[PDB]
Amino acid sequence: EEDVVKMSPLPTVENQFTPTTAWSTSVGSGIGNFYSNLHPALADNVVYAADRAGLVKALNADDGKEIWSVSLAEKDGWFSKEPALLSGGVTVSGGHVYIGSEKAQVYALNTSDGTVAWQTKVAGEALSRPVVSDGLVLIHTSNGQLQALNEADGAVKWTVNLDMPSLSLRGESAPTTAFGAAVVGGDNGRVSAVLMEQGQMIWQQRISQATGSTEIDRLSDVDTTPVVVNGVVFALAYNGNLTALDLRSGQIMWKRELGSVNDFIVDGNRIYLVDQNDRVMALTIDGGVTLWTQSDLLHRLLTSPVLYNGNLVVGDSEGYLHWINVEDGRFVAQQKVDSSGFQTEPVAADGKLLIQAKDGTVYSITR
Amino acid sequence: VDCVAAVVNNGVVLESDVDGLMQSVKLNAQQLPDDATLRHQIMERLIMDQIILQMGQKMGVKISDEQLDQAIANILNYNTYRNQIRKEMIISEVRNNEVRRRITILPQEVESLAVGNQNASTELNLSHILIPLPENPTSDQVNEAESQARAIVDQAFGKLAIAHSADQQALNGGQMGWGRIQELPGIFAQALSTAKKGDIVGPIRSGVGFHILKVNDLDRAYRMLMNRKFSEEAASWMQEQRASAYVKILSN
Amino acid sequence: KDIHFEGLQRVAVGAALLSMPVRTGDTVNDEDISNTIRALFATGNFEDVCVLRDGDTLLVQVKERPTIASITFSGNKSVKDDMLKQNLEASGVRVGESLDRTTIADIEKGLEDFYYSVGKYSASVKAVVTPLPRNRVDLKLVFQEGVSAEIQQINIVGNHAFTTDELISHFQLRDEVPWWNVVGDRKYQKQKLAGDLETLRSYYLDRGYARFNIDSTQVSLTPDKKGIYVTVNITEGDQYKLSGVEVSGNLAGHSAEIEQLTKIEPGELYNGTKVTKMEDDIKKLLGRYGYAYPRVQSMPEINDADKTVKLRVNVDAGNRFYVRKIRFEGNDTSKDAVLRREMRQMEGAWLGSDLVDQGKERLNRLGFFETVDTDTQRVPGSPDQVDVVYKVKERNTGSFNFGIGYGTESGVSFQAGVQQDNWLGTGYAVGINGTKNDYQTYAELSVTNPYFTVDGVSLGGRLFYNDFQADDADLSDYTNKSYGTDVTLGFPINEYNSLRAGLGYVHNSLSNMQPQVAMWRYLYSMGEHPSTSDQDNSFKTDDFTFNYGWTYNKLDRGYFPTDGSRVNLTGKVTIPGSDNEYYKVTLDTATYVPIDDDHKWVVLGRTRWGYGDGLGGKEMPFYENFYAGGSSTVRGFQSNTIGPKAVYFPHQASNYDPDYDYECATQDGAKDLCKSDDAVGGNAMAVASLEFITPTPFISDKYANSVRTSFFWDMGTVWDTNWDSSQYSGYPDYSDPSNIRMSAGIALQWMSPLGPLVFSYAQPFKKYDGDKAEQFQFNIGKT
Amino acid sequence: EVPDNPPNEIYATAQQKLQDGNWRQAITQLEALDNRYPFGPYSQQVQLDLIYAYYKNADLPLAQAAIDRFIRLNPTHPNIDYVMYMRGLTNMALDDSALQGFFGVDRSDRDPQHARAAFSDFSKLVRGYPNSQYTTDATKRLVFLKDRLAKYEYSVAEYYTERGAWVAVVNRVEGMLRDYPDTQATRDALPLMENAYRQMQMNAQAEKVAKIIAANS
Amino acid sequence: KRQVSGDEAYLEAAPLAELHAPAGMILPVTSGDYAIPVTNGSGAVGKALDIRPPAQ
Amino acid sequence: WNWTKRF
Amino acid sequence: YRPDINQGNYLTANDVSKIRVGMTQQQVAYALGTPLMSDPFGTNTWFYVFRQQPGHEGVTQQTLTLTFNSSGVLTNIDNKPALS
Ligand SMILES: [Mg+2]
Repeated sequence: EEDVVKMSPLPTVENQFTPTTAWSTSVGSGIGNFYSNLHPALADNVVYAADRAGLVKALNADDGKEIWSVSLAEKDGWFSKEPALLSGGVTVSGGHVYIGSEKAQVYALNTSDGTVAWQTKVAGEALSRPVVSDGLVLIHTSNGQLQALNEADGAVKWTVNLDMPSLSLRGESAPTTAFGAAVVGGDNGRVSAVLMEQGQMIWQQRISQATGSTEIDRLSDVDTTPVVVNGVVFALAYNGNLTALDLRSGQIMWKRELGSVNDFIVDGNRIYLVDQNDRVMALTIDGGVTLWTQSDLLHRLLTSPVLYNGNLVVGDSEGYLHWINVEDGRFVAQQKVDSSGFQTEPVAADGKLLIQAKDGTVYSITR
Repeated sequence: VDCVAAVVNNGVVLESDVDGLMQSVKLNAQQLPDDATLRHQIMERLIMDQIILQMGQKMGVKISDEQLDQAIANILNYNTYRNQIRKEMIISEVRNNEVRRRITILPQEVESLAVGNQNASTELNLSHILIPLPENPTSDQVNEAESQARAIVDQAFGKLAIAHSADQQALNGGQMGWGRIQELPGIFAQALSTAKKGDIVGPIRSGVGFHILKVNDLDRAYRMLMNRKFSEEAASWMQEQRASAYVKILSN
Repeated sequence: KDIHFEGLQRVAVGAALLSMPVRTGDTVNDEDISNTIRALFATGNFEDVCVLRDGDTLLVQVKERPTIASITFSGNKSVKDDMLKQNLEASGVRVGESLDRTTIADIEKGLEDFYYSVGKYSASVKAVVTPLPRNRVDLKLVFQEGVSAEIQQINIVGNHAFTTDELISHFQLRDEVPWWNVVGDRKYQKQKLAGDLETLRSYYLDRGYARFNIDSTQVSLTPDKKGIYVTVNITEGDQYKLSGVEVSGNLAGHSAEIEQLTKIEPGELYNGTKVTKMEDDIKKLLGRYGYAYPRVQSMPEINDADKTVKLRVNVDAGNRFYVRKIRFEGNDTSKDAVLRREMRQMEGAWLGSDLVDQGKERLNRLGFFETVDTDTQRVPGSPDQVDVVYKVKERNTGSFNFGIGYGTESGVSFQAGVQQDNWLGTGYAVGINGTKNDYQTYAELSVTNPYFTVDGVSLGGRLFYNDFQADDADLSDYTNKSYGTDVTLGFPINEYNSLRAGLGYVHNSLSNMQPQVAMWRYLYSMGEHPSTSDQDNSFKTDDFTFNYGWTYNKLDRGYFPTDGSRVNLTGKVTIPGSDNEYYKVTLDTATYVPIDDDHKWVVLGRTRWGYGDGLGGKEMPFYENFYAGGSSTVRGFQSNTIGPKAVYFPHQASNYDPDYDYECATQDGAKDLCKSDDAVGGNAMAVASLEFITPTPFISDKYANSVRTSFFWDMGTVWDTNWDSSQYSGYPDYSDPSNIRMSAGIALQWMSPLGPLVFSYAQPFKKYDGDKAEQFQFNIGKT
Repeated sequence: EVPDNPPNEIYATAQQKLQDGNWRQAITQLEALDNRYPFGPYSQQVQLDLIYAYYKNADLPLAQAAIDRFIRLNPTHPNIDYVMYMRGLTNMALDDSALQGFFGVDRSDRDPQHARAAFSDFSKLVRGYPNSQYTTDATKRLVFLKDRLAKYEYSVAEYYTERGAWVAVVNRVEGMLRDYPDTQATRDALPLMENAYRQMQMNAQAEKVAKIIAANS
Repeated sequence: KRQVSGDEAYLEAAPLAELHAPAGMILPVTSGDYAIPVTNGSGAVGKALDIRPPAQ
Repeated sequence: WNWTKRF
Repeated sequence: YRPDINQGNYLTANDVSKIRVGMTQQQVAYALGTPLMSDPFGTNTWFYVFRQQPGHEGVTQQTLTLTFNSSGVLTNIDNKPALS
């Protein structure tokens, strides 16, 4: 069995610089082939990486030395082992490390030592990023419930049920917060904004042109984190439309025939995204006019793009990091980073580009 | 004496119509380049018109005659002229019908009430050259497209607006008439910020292609923004229909 | 003036004439010819046309659309070619008409559609249009089917009581399939998911969770459409009790017996299996009373306060239906009697749903049919008469088996054969089989009629030829070439039981016999007095044996049993008029007692008894002696090493070589009897084995049940009651059963892709002289 | 493999193969001609040749499909009697589908639904076309099919006598006397019904069956 | 598998003779859905009939 | 290993 | 050994008591159901046979003969509770 197309040949380009790994720190079995949103974070100078087995390491961002390490797995005797199944990406905002798990448990650990500050059972697999906002931790469970939990107490403040299709795509849209309004992408194509206090429905708008095929192929999931810029919410469904909508009313500002489940950057007057066909597209914000398109990485299983030193960075399921130019989209640089591959999104914070591979070995890149 | 240039969908573009419209633009023209490039551009334009015609002559109804007569009287073989005007006013109507559904206009900040917006100072007479690109112009399309665009901007305009353009105004020369600041695509706004009498604007990266502008002359905002969104969306959707069609070139 | 076409090779000329307004004797100008060509392409008759300039009148060139003459499919590994040819047919383009290039992409997406439906969410297709003269083209679609969408993980949410691995172990959908284990496939199906949801519900209702509910079932695709994640978001309740059971509805006067079925002890955990068994018991009771469709709805009234369950068993005994006639459809090979003798529901009797289900299950157990469906059609013009029509899909019943295995007991076992289990559709099973061990070469030809009597008595004959090399079996060297026939009647006296009784003639040819005390004692007692020299001896016997047997099989599971007992008492006594005059009784037993409700911990009591002696004036043949040791009898010992040891006489071997000693050869320097360590077996054996089966310690619980770990302790002693302890006093008394060898060890069993692998490491802590203590025993796929 | 030759030569070659006795080439040529030129000249003769070749090549299911296509496409045809007779022949060939060889098994107690279909087809043919050239051949085949169906019901009755299902035996022989009153199998099954009545101690009907046997022995 | 059915060599079936109802009783009604019509013709049987499809 | 093939 | 051999109608032993002379065929056919065996030779002589042969227990048969007339009205009830 061979894929639909031979995975796009490695685009040979002359790198304008020498991309190197500043430091490498392995994490045991690193989530693995399993699809997850689990990616490192960075609060001030500490990289908080996690693992599917339940191993969470806080490392020094400058040199990759273990500040501390904790195991969240709950073994029972010597008959069965229970890995924590961490899937929610690490989010560290208020001095706590928030990690979701597929056991419907969200853990807040202390950045000081790694002890479990609290742990709360939620509706389903916390596949989304446990975003932190307004003293609340918002997660989007795989069951379809958007749950907001107390930042310190840990008890669920509220839970809002979202419609779930018969079939969906792995992963849930991490909430985005703006002006006390939380915007999430339901798996049925409905982008939904609710309040940040008890979560009553502000509005819900369908953004997916899908369901026309009437099959199990045109899944209309919105698995990307919406981005709020200038009071406009940009969302990107799967097999749907890249839609800019009014935050207050929910009416569509504009729409493009683009579908993806990868997070996109919205900065200045530009939106950079990776298509469902792993096609790197940059569009305008005013009307969504596609400024440029890169199909040389077609069907290469790219990760969510990030902006590092004014240069887009994209992974792939081969351990290759492609530095794509911001302006014309031409491949500025290309680095062979790992052999297992890249699935989770990188993070570009504090001048550091951090990325986990499919074996979890955390790498810091310098441009 | 009447061959076929190409087949598109179930329709076919002939050689009689290609040569007839070439003679029409010849009589209209302005100076024009070598007739071979005009041949290729004319078959390209007729393929462009026929593919969108298939979208509308099987679904959309047909224009009336007396409103057509009023339009032509307001502004050779009479039968052929009436055939061409019936050929074009229906395609403009169906293009508008599709583009209106591909565009949304809110009474909110989409209306851009906050009417002055960016300064809208004076109407501008500007010309447009477009370099068509495939929905996936990566591999080498953009690379050669860049080379052609640099050659065009270095050379400049009467030749090139017909040579390798893609909009319906390719044969006319990209003329847009009077145009205000907000009645232009968003990519063109920054070029307009650097625009000047007789200035040549370099190619602008876009999914539609590379756009070259040259300024020739130096509820109200609803029509301005509608014009700019219509330009962007029509330019996009023409490329989408070009990619989503079966076109073959017949050397014969 | 006059149109002259040049094409129209395939399309009729009249179609072009009617599709082209300008014709012979018509006005000619550019506008008209343009209109005619536009209307000609309007119908799509011709792919390309042209008008060629000619001084004489008008000329027309025509190129019709290239007709497809054949459809070629390549690379469609996951689906049959004509399945996609039906897709091409349904689109509207097929062989016999033209090919449309526009329709090609629709074809491509159509093939994507059924690859999506079958489970290949990524399967690209490329069209290849090979030209052919006379305006023809052959499509050669290159299929490139991506990686199949396998289940990456099955997750359960809210299963605080039971681990996810334990619940998924019973699922037929598998997220982990180890290379060394056969636990299924990772392919995902809707029906499989529904069946596993029902399995999860059954598992939770069997543990007392009456309030268990599956809140939702999320099926998600990895964005690459290669991995499938199943999240069964459940809400388990508490471990409820069973306070009482009540029955209602029209019990039709059998209220007393139905209540007699519904005894429960209070304070016992709710069990969905027990509830369903009670419902089926009431159904069977009413069906035995003549009710065809005894509807039974056992609704639970759940007291959350006291956390108890009260079962309201509403019973509605429907009208009595009678089977006018039982009809069999699709039995083109098997005759009607073969299918009808497996029916428990009888034509002309009152219809019984349980009886019909039993008949369908028996037909499925025959193995002659791919699938067996039952339809209880209503007889027209009769309110309570039905026809129980059975639709069977006949199988290619004949098959040839090709097994290869390895083990310490028998070395390399090459098994082969061919058997037609439905010979001429008469129900007879004919079959030739063959086995080649390191020491035994068996060739069998068995023909059996499963129903020699309508009651179910089978009659089977068997022509067998066994070449047994005793030296290779870790015994005293002798080659026994036996051949004969058996005719055995099997009596199914009761279910879980089967007697058998038959007559068998066997001719044994013994050669290369090692001179030894036991074999020579037998030969002397058989009336022959040949010399102790001449290693290559020869003996021939023709012996007729009445064989009897009784097999009690209550094992709930055929593979890896957890509860029940399997006893096999097989005796063989020589009828008068045979060269040998002896009887030999053997008794196997394997009882499985589950000591836990989950049946993970099992106690296995395995016994292996045997006693045989002559009937006066004769002794038991030395080749019929029992053996112990090796795998499956006494682990930790060498194959057939437990028992009396051969006492070789001073004799001259056929071949001699220094430093080999040739088992006490005269050339080596032997003049007196010697104690040899090569075992010969004994006329009696007694073996017992206590085997504590535990869940595999270090393994994922998803396939823990697929690997049986056991701690075994085997006692076993083989003795020869005819041993002459008087004139053989220096040697150990081989007629002493008190020398009970014992071994203790650990064992692993699992169905690897190489067959059933059984490994074991055992230390014999109480072994005697001459017992080869083979610590490690194993057997790779004996099947 | 058949080249795309004009229909006349391909049809002539297929016919020559048909009298030559070599079938598979004839089927291939006929199906190639039919597929290349659907509903062309003398297409009905091509369909008849295809049906005959499929029947003679032991390819019964495709013969049935082709016959159904012909009968639904030509409800009023000059050679409709021929195609119904071919359908009956195909059904009868499905009846005697021995897995290995046609031996003393006689296939009487095998699946009779193909025999029932063949009997219905030939009955329709003879009732609708009593003057066709296949009329008396179809009548003889109906006689044989009636004998075979009654033999199947007799085998069922014999098995039920062995089992002791005397009610089933009585019902089966009553079904014989109704549907198949003039068959040797019915004459053989009458003693079975008498035995079933006697074993049930209903001598009031056993005597009637004995009288019937005596009057017809 | 069905080649021998090309020549089934039938016609050995005994002629169908209706049973006679003895005095005092009548045989059950035939309901002749399996009845043989009296239709007859030349129709040379025993492979003498040409099953070759008649071209028109 | 054990192989069996349905012919 | 041999399985359960059930044959004929299941006489409840209480439905048969409800049968009295003068009832039409419809009423009895409602009370006990259509008999498995009729009299195909003679008149409407319905035979309701409740026959049971268990697994080596001994065959027990209850015969119930209902002799009607041409008119369709019951005339005679020949009940044999056991196999003679
Ligand atoms: Mg999702």
